[PDB]
Amino acid sequence: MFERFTDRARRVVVLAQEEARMLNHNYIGTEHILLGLIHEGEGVAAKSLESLGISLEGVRSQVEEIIGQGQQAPSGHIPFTPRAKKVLELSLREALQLGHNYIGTEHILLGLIREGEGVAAQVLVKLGAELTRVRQQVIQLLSGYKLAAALE
Repeated sequence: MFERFTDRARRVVVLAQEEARMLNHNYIGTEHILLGLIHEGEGVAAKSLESLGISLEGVRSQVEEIIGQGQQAPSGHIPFTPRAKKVLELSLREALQLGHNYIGTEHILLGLIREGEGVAAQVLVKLGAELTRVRQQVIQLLSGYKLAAALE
C-alpha cells in the first residue's frame, strides 16, 4: 500500500507509530496519523491547513484533549486500527482522483477528512477543514508552487 508513498508521507506514518508510543496507546488510530502529519509539519498538508487559518498546534491540542494517554507500557509493535487502514486507502483514492502519481502528505490529510467518523475527521471538520475546501486548497497550493517554479 506504501509503494507509491513519498519519503515525507512514509515519515508521517512512522511518526504516527511514535505518537501512539509517546501517548502510551495500544492502537494506531486516525488521531495518531493526524498527530504524525502535524509532527512532520512541513509538506503541502501542513501548508494547506495553515493557509486555511488552522494551526498545527491548535489541531494537536484538540486531538490530545479527546484521546488522553494510556499507562506506561513497553515499546514494541502497535497495530493500526481498521479506520486508520481506511484513511490510508482513501489517500490512494484521493491521489487517483486528482491525477497525482505519488501519495504525499496532502493525500493523507484528504484521507483523514474523507474517513469522516474518526477523531481526526471530527477535529478537522469542527475547525472548518471540510473535504472539498481542503481539496481545493491543495490544488491551489500545488498550482501556485508550479507558477513560482516557472518564474525561476
